[PDB]
Amino acid sequence: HQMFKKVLVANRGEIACRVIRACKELGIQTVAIYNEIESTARHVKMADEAYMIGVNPLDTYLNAERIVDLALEVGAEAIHPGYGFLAENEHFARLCEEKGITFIGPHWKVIELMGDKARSKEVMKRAGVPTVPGSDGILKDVEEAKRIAKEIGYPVLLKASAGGGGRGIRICRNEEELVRNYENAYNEAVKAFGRGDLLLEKYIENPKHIEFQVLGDKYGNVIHLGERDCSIQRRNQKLVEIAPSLLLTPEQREYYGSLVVKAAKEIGYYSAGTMEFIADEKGNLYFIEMNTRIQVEHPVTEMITGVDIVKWQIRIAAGERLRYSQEDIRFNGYSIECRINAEDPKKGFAPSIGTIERYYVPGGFGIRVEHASSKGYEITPYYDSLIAKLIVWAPLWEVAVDRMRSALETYEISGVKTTIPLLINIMKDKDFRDGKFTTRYLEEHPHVFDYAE
Amino acid sequence: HQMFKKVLVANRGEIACRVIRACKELGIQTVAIYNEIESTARHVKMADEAYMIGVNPLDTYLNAERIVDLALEVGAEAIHPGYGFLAENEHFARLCEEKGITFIGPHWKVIELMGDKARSKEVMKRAGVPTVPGSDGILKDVEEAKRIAKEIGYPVLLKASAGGGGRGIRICRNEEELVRNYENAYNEAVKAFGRGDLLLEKYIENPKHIEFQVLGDKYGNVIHLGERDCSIQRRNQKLVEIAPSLLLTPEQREYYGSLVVKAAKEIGYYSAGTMEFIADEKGNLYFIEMNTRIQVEHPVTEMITGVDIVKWQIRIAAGERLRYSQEDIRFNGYSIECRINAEDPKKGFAPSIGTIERYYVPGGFGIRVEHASSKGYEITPYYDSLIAKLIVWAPLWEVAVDRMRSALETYEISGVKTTIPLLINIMKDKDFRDGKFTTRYLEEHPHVFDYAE
Ligand SMILES: Nc1ncnc2c1ncn2[C@@H]1O[C@H](COP(=O)(O)OP(=O)(O)O)[C@@H](O)[C@H]1O
Ligand SMILES: Nc1ncnc2c1ncn2[C@@H]1O[C@H](COP(=O)(O)OP(=O)(O)O)[C@@H](O)[C@H]1O
Ligand SMILES: Nc1ncnc2c1ncn2[C@@H]1O[C@H](COP(=O)(O)OP(=O)(O)O)[C@@H](O)[C@H]1O
Ligand SMILES: Nc1ncnc2c1ncn2[C@@H]1O[C@H](COP(=O)(O)OP(=O)(O)O)[C@@H](O)[C@H]1O
Ligand SMILES: [Mg+2]
Ligand SMILES: [Mg+2]
Repeated sequence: HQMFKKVLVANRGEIACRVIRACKELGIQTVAIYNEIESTARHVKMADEAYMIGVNPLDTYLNAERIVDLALEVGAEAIHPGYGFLAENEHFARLCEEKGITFIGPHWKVIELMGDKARSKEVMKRAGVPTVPGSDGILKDVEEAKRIAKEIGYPVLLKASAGGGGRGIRICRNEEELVRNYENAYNEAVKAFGRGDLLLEKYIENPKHIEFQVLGDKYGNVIHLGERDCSIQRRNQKLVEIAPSLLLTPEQREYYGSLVVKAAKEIGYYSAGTMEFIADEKGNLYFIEMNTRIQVEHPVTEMITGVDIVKWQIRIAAGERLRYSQEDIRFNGYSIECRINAEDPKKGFAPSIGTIERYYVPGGFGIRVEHASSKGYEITPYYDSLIAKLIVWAPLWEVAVDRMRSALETYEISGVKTTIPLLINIMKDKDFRDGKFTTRYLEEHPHVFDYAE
Repeated sequence: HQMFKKVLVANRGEIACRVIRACKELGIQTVAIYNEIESTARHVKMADEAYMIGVNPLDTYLNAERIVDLALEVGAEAIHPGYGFLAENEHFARLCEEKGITFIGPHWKVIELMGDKARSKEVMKRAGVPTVPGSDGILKDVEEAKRIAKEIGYPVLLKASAGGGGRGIRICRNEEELVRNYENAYNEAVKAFGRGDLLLEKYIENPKHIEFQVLGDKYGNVIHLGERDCSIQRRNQKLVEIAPSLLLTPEQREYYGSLVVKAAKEIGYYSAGTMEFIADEKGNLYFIEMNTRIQVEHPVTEMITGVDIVKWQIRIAAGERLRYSQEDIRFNGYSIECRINAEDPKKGFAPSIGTIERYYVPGGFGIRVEHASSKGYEITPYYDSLIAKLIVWAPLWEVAVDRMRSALETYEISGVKTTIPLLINIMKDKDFRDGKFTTRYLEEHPHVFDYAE
């Protein structure tokens, strides 16, 4: 029914701007938060009011009690967490509810439930979703790992159960690599995610990363919005994403999409979320993780379905019914998203600290840009290296590639190194154009790293 | 029918970038031209090669012999003229033909035929198109004007028959005004178009400006892409354009659209062109002029139909067949374009000459930006004041207005005065939101000029 009067965006950069835009289109006043080093940030200038908080640049966005209190002081009725920072923090979501503030996301018990990677696999198994073979929970000790490895069969995978962003993932091809990499990844988790909890699963060979988008309202209406292929990756982090995948047929799209919809109804999911799968070389999908939040790559799904995911998050959070049924969801054409990161591909994607000098954003038919940058934007060590997301749409796959290549060739950024020259070479690459890429794509195509300056 | 290997773009600014992008997506090499004062122009950076020519800033783009000669010297097979400059210059289009260069546009004989408004009305009249009552042809002298005025009935409008861009037009509400305005519109047209000849037509009070987009191939297959409402104007030049119009029902859309197709086929039109109509209070359309070229506002039509008009221009000029029938052309949703000009609306829209300092381009779902600017872009007195075209799309009219208001509120440009604050107020105005605008809109809503600076 009634829309929020005021929403506080507990995030920064391009996802803050994305949420602020959806709010402005809905007529909601907005509140930004920022650290002193970002007094000139774009999200600060776009919001109707903005507040400088935190004792360091991360504490600005990670201090739940302070952010909830600021919400109350200024009269914000809801909080959008974006992605990262506190978006999948169940204590933050629960604190909002206790205080009368609507968290724009799923219910906090669902966040808690799906926040442990092992537990969410067990939940999805019981709901009928095929999952990657592995441990059924945390690993007690490395003896337990030595056993189960033998059970699943090498090569296996060690994964931080409280992990994210690609951190805490080490492959193990024998029990000698296992024990070493066990200490290697364990210490790495106590210090990185707060919990040393490691799980184990089968390493699937030459895999593709396939993920389904769900969207549900507070009245049990859940739909899926098709899938994305996010296989091109560095440090187990996505670089290029496409929708729909090229792998799946329309009939498999609807089948797997019905399974995730069924499972999301079972756990009582509403708002936006995504179920991530690994596709084996035979093309069978196994569930690995759920993100109970918007994802970076949500725009490619919006471009082929016509559905504004972030704006539906906010409407849903205010109690609006989801005005679609599944039969209404069509998958028109193809969309590609490239992450423009401030890092240097030829030096192992080392971050590129500095200041943007020249900056020209392309535009045109079928081009969308998600960004928060201008000349003078400083790349700092504190935050994700993402500068912009370039997104294109076309009716045919090959036109979408050509459109993306031509958009990247016109995207001028100087003062820091970026991924743009690498991405241009990927668009020119025969295999990519033919649809042949796994998660090992960069490893198997070293010539995409050959470019000038 | 092979595609061109190389195209020369005989233009600048946003339209040269728009054409260059279409060429890159098609795999065509591009050639830019520029004046020494614009050596940092974006169209020069985007092209594969660029040539500094001309003895002053306009001669760069208006010297037909030098441009055609350059195209021959570098092996360009085709020239795209954009809009303005030589795009409706029959001599340029015919010089291209004599030299074996393909002009991307309609045949030079149709350009010459429709280059005089009086003759164009007579041609449309004989083809079945309703026209504005007035003189049958050009006026021989003022003394003839007085006679035909009394016949048609005041109020009447004098117009330069060799006219474009809004110059040479005068409302006359009595014989005293007619005699004054004749000499003034005559002298203005001589200085402005080389030819002082005037026509007279009935002044339609409170009109809307409704225009139909046509697209034809060289094999006689002509379609229409519906209409646009371009009523919001200053100095008789468009500022805000929407598609479709809100005025016409789907049945009038196809009726008036069938008439323009029929007339286009009769004169053997191909490539892109536009037929402009005035609509009276009772909802009836009268033809006033044809533009035998792409127009500034073509993107709103691309957003509701999905047809890439510039890319089709280029394919048509190469001899491809048009891959559409009239039945394929759907009109999905609503699109609005706002011209972001470097001018001060509070001072009569006088051009604002200076250098862009702060510059941030908005992006998002349903937003397209056509622009050639960056920090340091210099607005010179020699060229049009257009900085950027902001285009939005939505399924419903009200969401399109909200989306445009929100995009405009986040478009940061400092260093020069622009139309952005005025445009924001139009989007907030109740009359505009309800569809109630005529070409008198800006004179009748002084409140849209109220804003802080
Ligand atoms: N079982 C697996 N087999 C092969 N590759 C995997 C497997 N599990 C994860 N990966 C790779 O690790 C990348 C990210 O793993 P994820 O489990 O999604 O960890 P994060 O929580 O850091 O996203 C995946 O995109 C995929 O490329
Ligand atoms: N569980 C998490 N806790 C904290 N930050 C996270 C978590 N998961 C992801 N992030 C951060 O969220 C941001 C984006 O996630 P990324 O993996 O880059 O794209 P996706 O939206 O596809 O997961 C990155 O900065 C990543 O490190
Ligand atoms: N007969 C008319 N009655 C009322 N307004 C007119 C009439 N003819 C032209 N106009 C107005 O003047 C504008 C300029 O008309 P046009 O003939 O299209 O001149 P230009 O060639 O400079 O476009 C039109 O958009 C419309 O606003
Ligand atoms: N017949 C013409 N001859 C020369 N320049 C023209 C002519 N018609 C329009 N122009 C110029 O072309 C450019 C854009 O045309 P405008 O009238 O601004 O939008 P549209 O494409 O709707 O005409 C402006 O600089 C205008 O002055
Ligand atoms: Mg993941
Ligand atoms: Mg006109």
